[PDB]
Amino acid sequence: PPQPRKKRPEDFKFGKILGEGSFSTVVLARELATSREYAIKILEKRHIIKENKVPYVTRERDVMSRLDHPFFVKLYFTFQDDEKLYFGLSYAKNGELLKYIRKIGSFDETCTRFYTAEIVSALEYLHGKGIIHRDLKPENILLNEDMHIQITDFGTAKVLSPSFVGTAQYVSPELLTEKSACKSSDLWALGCIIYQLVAGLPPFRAGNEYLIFQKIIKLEYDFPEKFFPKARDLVEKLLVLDATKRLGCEEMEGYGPLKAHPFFESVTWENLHQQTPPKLT
Ligand SMILES: COc1ccc2nc(-c3ccn[nH]3)[nH]c2c1
Repeated sequence: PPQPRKKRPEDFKFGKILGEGSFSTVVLARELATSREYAIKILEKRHIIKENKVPYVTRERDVMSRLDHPFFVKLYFTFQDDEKLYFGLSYAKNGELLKYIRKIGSFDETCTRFYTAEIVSALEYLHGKGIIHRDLKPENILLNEDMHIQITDFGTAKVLSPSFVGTAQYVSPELLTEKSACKSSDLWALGCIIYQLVAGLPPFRAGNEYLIFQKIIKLEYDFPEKFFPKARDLVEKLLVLDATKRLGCEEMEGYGPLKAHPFFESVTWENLHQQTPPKLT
């Protein structure tokens, strides 16, 4: 089937910078012919080559192409000039989730349940496709116009066949003990995010990267008294040192028992994207 002739930088009115990575920068752009707002990720080839990140960029482009679900940022086009790589991404109008965490303090039982369910529904999909995020954090979970999640940053994503260490606060213990990640890394990360939604802060916190890692392996963290009981139980079934005993993994019989947890008693999994998100306090 004949696809539209490659896009060019000149087809856009580039605007404000939205994000700044080490290898990339994300710019808000408006397609002139169509009036559309894309989040264009700009990567400089020389730097990618120099810093030996070609397989990283390849993987990213390949993984985003494989994704087709409403809780994920979509890839529309890719084009390149003499010095840069451009990725045409979906523009989440309301930005990062961390913005809403920091802005309202911490989430109520209804909000924590709805966004947790959206993240679970998203991971069930991603894992269904045998893809692992490897760096799931509130900085990577964005909010669209509708206030529904849109997961991004697939640079570090890994496609399983039959390495990289993410953000310190969300690193699972096994990553510090064998340098090996699986579906269970993403479930440990989810355990942190939930703790972060209820208590307004990540679970493991310390003066530097070393003390954080020390806390993670020792499993040194504690629930504030003002924490929902049902959410507390869920967080304890996820922040488990034994990677094979995390609620949601294949050893634990997958996503069935996770979605089945009392903290999601009222959640209707089958149509979250169609549901009207609760008002953020
Ligand atoms: C509230 O303003 C913002 C701030 C940062 C943003 N980053 C994206 C984005 C990245 C990839 N897709 N969308 N949209 C944003 C909106």
